[PDB]
Amino acid sequence: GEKTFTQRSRLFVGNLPPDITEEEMRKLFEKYGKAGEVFIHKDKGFGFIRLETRTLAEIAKVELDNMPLRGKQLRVRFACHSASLTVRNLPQYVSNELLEEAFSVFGQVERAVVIVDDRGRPSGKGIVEFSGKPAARKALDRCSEGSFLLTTFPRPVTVEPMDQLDDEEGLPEKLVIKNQQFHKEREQPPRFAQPGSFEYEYAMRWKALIEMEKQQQDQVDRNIKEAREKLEMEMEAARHEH
Amino acid sequence: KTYTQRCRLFVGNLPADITEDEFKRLFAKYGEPGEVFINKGKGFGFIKLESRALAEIAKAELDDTPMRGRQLRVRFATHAAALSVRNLSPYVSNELLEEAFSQFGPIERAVVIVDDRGRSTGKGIVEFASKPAARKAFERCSEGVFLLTTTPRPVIVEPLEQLDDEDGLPEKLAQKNPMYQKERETPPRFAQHGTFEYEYSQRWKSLDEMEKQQREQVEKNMKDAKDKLESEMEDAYHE
Ligand SMILES: [Mg+2]
Ligand SMILES: [Mg+2]
Repeated sequence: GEKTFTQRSRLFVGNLPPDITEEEMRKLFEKYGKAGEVFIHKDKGFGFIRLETRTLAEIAKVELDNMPLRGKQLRVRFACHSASLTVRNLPQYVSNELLEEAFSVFGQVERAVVIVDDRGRPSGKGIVEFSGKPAARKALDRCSEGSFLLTTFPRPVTVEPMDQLDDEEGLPEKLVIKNQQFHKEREQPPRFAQPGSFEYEYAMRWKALIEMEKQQQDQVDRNIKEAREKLEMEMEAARHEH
Repeated sequence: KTYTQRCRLFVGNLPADITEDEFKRLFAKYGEPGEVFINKGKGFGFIKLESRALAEIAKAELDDTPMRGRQLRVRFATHAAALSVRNLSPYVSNELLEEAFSQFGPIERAVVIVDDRGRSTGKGIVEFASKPAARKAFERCSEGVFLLTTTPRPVIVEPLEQLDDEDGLPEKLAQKNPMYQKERETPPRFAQHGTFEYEYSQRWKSLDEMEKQQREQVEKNMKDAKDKLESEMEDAYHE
């Protein structure tokens, strides 16, 4: 069981021929069933196409990612989510479906996921993707001004905009801005710094700062755990009343 | 190139009477099967495919395909030799990262993670062909100082922390714990003013505000320290 014509099945198609038509692009993705939202930018050579299911979009992406057409090699990638939110400070005992139910009060939720580790235990963060931007704006606003509780325990969740990161295409060398700082940084190739050299001293002092920052961050963790446990005891003590 | 650890697919929720040839028959259309392992007991197995492209289609085509009452779970197998590199110069590309770490062993993939605007987040991922190569890379960059650019900022290699943000924690699995059902007794709501919930949820908001205040101050402290270091080195370079 899946949801159809969601933003997660919407593909960005770049490096198109300049004379491309809506019918020409619909014939390209003919194999992958019917298409919905079809956008095409006359100049710049790019557009969007929404396929019925995410599995169909995943197949179309791999089968056409660098397929050459009219001399140019196409660029097929998943389009960025305009209504994605990150939810932290999740309760212990949470689920994807609990988030889908909770955030559905703000608008149509396309997908909600509880981020888990290699052992299946939640990491404390979650993702909530809405159908459209105003529903995500409503959730962001209401959850900051009010206290959104998902479970019996009265611990409000933290709802923030999603910081979208690309760990797939990343930063290719062709895309790096070749400015003065770039050429300065590239004068020296990757190497191990020699003990007693200027670079060695500098790098060891940098390592010291990176380690000092980790110790300072560990201290914040200690302060919040100590304060959290004081509040958790007070909450447990107050329940014995009224 | 062919049959890398990036082509290894994990399949969970396999039926009880699963055979090695039966598991191979599932992925018959995706060319010749590679290394196939099955833990008949715990109901899971692994299968390597010729290419990451074939593996991606197989994952897409089977991620929730039912097989004898069971809803199969097909995901890419966890990379045993994956490392996280941080403190990267914004001028280190995926290609430069690969060239740099290739001196430790053969590399399957090296990526520099970028933000919503394509700018280097200062972090990357290096997936090695072998676990001892990743161990060699981790040991040498921690013992010594590894520099990728002219600026002497050392790369901070750590073993990669793998997080799942596609499958997640579904209700069918979460509701197995009776404490999840006890917690779901109250539905998601907004803490109403003048209740036990409103009083204490305000205290959590203040504690969260303090956590924010502290974390922002730590990054400010680190910023002035990196600036002070940069300034103290310009004076020391002139001997
Ligand atoms: Mg290069
Ligand atoms: Mg799955």
